[PDB]
Amino acid sequence: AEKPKLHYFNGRGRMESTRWLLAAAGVEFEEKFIKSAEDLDKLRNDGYLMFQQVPMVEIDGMKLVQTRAILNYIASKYNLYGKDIKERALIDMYIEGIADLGEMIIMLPFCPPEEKDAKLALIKEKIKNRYFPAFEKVLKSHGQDYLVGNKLSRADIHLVELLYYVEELDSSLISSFPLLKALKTRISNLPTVKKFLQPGSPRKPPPDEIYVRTVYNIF
Amino acid sequence: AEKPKLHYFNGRGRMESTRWLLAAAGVEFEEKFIKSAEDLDKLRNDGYLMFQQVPMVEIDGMKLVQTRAILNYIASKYNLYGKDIKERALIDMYIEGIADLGEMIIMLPFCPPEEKDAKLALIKEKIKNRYFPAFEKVLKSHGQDYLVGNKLSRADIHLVELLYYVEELDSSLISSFPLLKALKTRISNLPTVKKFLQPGSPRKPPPDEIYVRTVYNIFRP
Ligand SMILES: CCCCC[C@@H](O)[C@H](CCO)SC[C@H](NC(=O)CC[C@H](N)C(=O)O)C(=O)NCC(=O)O
Ligand SMILES: CCCCC[C@@H](O)[C@H](CCO)SC[C@H](NC(=O)CC[C@H](N)C(=O)O)C(=O)NCC(=O)O
Repeated sequence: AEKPKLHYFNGRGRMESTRWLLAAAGVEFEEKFIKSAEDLDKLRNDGYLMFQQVPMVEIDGMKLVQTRAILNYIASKYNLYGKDIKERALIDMYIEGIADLGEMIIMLPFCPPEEKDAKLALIKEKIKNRYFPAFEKVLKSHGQDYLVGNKLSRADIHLVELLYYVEELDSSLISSFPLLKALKTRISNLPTVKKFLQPGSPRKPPPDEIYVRTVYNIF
Repeated sequence: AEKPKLHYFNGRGRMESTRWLLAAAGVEFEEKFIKSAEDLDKLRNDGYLMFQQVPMVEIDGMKLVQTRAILNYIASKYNLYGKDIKERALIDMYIEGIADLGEMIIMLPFCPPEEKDAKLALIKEKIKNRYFPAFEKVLKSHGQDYLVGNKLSRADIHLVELLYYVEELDSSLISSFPLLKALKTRISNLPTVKKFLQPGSPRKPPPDEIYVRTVYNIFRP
């Protein structure tokens, strides 16, 4: 077949987790960047977008929208979705906690300027008091190098992706969390991810002033 | 061994689609309702809520939190998740569209009133202009009884659950969507679903104000 093709803005938002997972699985993909309202509306009007939204990924002859469906397909295709129904329960429960947190980080650059610090202090507090404790607790309990099933899954992938973003927000958050740190290093050391973490990869930077109003100059 | 046990408020919210899906799967379940902040703190303190949130469903020895984790497990356990990876992808695409709308419906009672008008307009707009046309098209695309793979999946149950909510909201929205009506009727007349739709089932009423103040009082005493 073809390379998976990613339709999105040139930036992180809702496509980034997929860029990570495909690169983490060692899958070359191509990107067709949505640069204007007109790129979006051509996709909408050509019938590529079931709910009129992106992300969309053309992969194995399907036009897949919705981040979770995109990810679930990719996870399952490349065996990063565990080996049984109980591992997937654990994995889903984990990655849904991550996606809740991660959702707040995606929306942060869109709330009104005057609300930004409030939300950031809220996020930070949720990191320190809810999400990091929960994930440390998981690694602490079983002692293993991976979150689930003692081998690599999408949950380690999505978790570390998020540890990077949290490092960007404030780097003292992971400090009381030894095992989160350790996980970040080990997974960052995997050939596929190491590669994706180097300069020139399809990995995207934080949202900046350009990307933010670009995104508005559509909605 | 035992029946699944649902730990939620006494009402729809984030637990309702699990009630439909287990019902649709023909699975009897018990419900333990959270009435007070104390009930919530007992669950948290027992270490039973991984993110300190509910829904929580005790099922097959596990304590599952996160709606989608719960639903995927049930879905997969009772063969309501399609037969292969590509079917799963259509099911997920379809139900995440439903989830997006459902999220707006779930939050709508905890708006300030100044926001409630617009929010309610937005919900109708999207039902009319995005979601119903999207699923109608799918049904037209293949002419079959079911959304995916021509057998009952979780996608028909979540979508029909939605059609019941849109009817309560405004019964004229579905009028221009004959294929959506047809599905609603056929799914409602499957034994497990028929049973759940009858009066006196665990199916829950629309949120009212006793529900809204119950939830406020539990999280903000
Ligand atoms: C608040 C200002 C704009 C914010 C837009 C953000 O949602 C994101 C921008 C950052 O990348 S992404 C663009 C959006 N997509 C979705 O919301 C998909 C959600 C689905 N649940 C998913 O996970 O796939 C979009 O295409 N919107 C057209 C529209 O709604 O008509
Ligand atoms: C003050 C107003 C409260 C509104 C709460 C609403 O979100 C919902 C009400 C619908 O009945 S439900 C209670 C909420 N649960 C989740 O948000 C789970 C989300 C997860 N992504 C899921 O899908 O499972 C909750 O437990 N909140 C405590 C907290 O997070 O600390």
